[PDB]
Amino acid sequence: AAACERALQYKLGDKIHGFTVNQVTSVPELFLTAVKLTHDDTGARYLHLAREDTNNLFSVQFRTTPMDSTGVPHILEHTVLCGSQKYPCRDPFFKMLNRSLSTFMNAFTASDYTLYPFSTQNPKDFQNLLSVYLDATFFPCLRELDFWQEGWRLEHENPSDPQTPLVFKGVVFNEMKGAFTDNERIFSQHLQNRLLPDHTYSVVSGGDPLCIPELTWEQLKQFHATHYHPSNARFFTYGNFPLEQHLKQIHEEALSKFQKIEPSTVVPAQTPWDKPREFQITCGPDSFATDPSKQTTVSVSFLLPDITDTFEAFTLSLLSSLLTSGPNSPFYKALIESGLGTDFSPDVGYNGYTREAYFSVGLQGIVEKDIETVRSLIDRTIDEVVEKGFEDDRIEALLHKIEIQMKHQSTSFGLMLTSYIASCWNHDGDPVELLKLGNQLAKFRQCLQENPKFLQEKVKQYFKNNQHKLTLSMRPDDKYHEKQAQVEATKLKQKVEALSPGDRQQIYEKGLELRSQQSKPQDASCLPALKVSDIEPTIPVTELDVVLTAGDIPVQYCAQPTNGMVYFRAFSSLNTLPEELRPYVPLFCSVLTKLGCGLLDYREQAQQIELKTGGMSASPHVLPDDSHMDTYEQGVLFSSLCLDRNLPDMMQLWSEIFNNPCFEEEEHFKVLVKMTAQELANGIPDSGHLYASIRAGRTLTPAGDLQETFSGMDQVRLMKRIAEMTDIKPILRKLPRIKKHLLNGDNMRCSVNATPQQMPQTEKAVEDFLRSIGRTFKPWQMKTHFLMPFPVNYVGECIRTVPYTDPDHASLKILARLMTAKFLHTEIREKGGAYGGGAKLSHNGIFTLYSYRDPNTIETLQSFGKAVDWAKSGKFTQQDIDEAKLSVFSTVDAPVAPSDKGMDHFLYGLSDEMKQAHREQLFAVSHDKLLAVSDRYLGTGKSTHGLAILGPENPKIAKDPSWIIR
Repeated sequence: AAACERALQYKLGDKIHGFTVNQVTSVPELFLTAVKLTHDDTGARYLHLAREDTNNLFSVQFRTTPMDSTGVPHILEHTVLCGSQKYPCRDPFFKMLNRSLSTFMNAFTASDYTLYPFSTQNPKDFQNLLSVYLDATFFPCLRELDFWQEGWRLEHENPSDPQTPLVFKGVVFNEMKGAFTDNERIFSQHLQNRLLPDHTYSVVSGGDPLCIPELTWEQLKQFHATHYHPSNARFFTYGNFPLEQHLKQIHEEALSKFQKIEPSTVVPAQTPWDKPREFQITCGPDSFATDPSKQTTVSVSFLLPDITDTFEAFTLSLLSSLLTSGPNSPFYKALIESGLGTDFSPDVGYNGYTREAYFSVGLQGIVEKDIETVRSLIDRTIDEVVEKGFEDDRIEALLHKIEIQMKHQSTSFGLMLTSYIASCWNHDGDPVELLKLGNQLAKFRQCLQENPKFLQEKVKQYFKNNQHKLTLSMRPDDKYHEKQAQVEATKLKQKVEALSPGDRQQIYEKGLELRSQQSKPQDASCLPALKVSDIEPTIPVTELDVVLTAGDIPVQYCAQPTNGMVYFRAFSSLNTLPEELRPYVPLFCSVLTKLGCGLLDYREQAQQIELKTGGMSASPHVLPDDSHMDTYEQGVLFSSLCLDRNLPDMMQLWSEIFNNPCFEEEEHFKVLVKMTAQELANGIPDSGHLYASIRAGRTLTPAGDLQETFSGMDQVRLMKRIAEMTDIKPILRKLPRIKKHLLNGDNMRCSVNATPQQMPQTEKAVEDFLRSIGRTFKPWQMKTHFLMPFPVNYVGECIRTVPYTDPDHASLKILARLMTAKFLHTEIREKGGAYGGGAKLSHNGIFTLYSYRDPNTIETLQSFGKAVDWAKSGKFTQQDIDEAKLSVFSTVDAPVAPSDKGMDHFLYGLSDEMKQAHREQLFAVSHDKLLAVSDRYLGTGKSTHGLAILGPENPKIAKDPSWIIR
């Protein structure tokens, strides 16, 4: 009845559709049985992980070893998703994204391999996506004009005017422009290139913008014919679906059409250096920093063995975690608390993506005069670790942390396994040996108990006696990007001058045909698709029981197969808090569990947290009510995790944090605030559309204003202001004031997710913890421009609509997904040139339009206006509504892990009755209701708009009196 029981029936030497069973291993700590097959005729390798998890995942892996910095596997990865032989239609990937019930569908290109994974829960959907993926990777139409669109091409500044000069355009070209505006990517790339300068790791695999136009269409076709051959492929599947169906599809669709080749693609070993080296590089000065003399980053890197010998890599990874993770690590005490820098260097710790892994440590944010100081600190610190070793409590904490990651149940487990074995498997390693974590832990414990200086000899061998050291420093130059502009313009002129007028007319005519390709709406009916009849009408009910305890705290217990894990959550309201202290509540949540409690200093507190729990965190949440736009819930979520046996210790930790938090530890507090502020400044681009949509919605609902206070740009500006204060004491006095309003049991509710066998002891520990603790808005329009020194823009427009329980809400959600799939995607992405762009509908009722990395600004809002006119126009078919329903049900029915089932009832108070009502409204939504809601809410002048833009200077915006610039 189970998956691993039938999977254990595969005997060695069995022939199944051209494959041969080579190895079957039971992995009891992961509740799975691994099966390794190879195709006899082609030599393709297959690893199947059978586990009773309904979220089945497929992935295929190709070894791509580039020998130049042209970016050929990255552009080829983009090009294979544009069309294949059996499905000649345009863009099969994104079209199947709206014709499937997938939960994830993407592709990855690492430094030396490319990986194409997908996951879904429906077996027919699995067969459909498997056919589209096999066909996309192995038989693409590799049309040259698609290569001109996705890769690089010459194009006029106005594509219709052949007398303006030609400039470079391309998707990957601007991807690499954005790769080398990032200082961290320059540092990481140059570090990897300098440490392994012999072979494929010495080049920029993503593409050097000055070396990208050397790639021709014929070179791309040869690269595809050489590397995307099934003899150079690794196939991987995970889940409970029958293996035989997969093998029948793989054989009958792809592998039968090829014959055996011998890939000459093995990456040779790096020859060890005789002497350490130093290199100096330069980057672009960051504008978020305020001091220019404190912008130097320095690192020291060590070469470690190969990933093939699994054991030694596991050992050195544990050693690297012991050396750099947490305030009890030697390097934290030596570097962070020295006050020389601001944070660790990039790629800090163990980096096992290359063939030979490497260790890195260093600082960023130092003054250039302190480079030799840092190098001496690292040398002296290594000497102290050699002489003193590690204490046993930290080793136990590390082994307990790895045990927790082994037992924890995620929703994307198969994705974690394929990413965790891809690197070892890529270099002819045994992927099954990485799965047996219990065996390696046992051997590690034995190796420590037999030799007390085991870790001391390992740090000695790989740090004190390893001559393969790389010291690399990076300091910015104020004129770097003008040099960059000069060299790209020089290659531009060098390539444009050699073109004849007939060549230029060929470029112009291809440009007009390309623009038509980007404009003409095409048919995608040759792709397979699911119907609404395959969507389940009702969901299985989730069982809860609320027990009032001690003497009025509601506690929600949900029996779940969590595999010996207990997840405890508590949510405390903020309704009694004075309004002056609201903006410092994220800071309060971010430092509360890191400063010490009772008789424990911050080092001992961090040791206890890492030794007993899986992590304890606090974060502010604003939970809107579902039936009133002007009603909301504000609060703080305390969340923790522990193994079954360490539960009373965890609740004792929570009691000590609730009754005696250490608000007097000032030195470590200054470190934490400067680190949090630096992290917030580094994360602006990846969440730029999030910050823009949150700013645009501040003036529409009270909940929006509070969400801007807790997590908007206000929080970043506040964190920077606090991080620039020289005297931190007036900020530190605010923390007891918040503590006396939050850490009590007056307005509290709790949740527990655990196995039913553990439940009475858990009920006792929580009931023991609860006894141990103390006892009309009118929206108005606003336009905001953050003048940011960015090369791309982030635009957000918010529209006020109905809440969740309103019958029009489900129709609005369908309309939002419809507009995203059939208008905004083509216009903003293909035509506009943005990396991401669409429309979303939130639970509170804010209809948000967003753009991500958009080179335009005014045209984006104008395309939003043309999009709402399109939605009112009704120019969409019934099949488009079917695709929108499919995508929405692909989103709302995404799998939930045992640790958050059910979280919606605990946080937002939506019952199963409410979810079923909204599900039947999503079923009953029709074309006329979509027209009705489009003319009632999204139309111009019917509701209040809000706009916000993060991006570079726009002179026309500066002359607009209706805009406020911040």
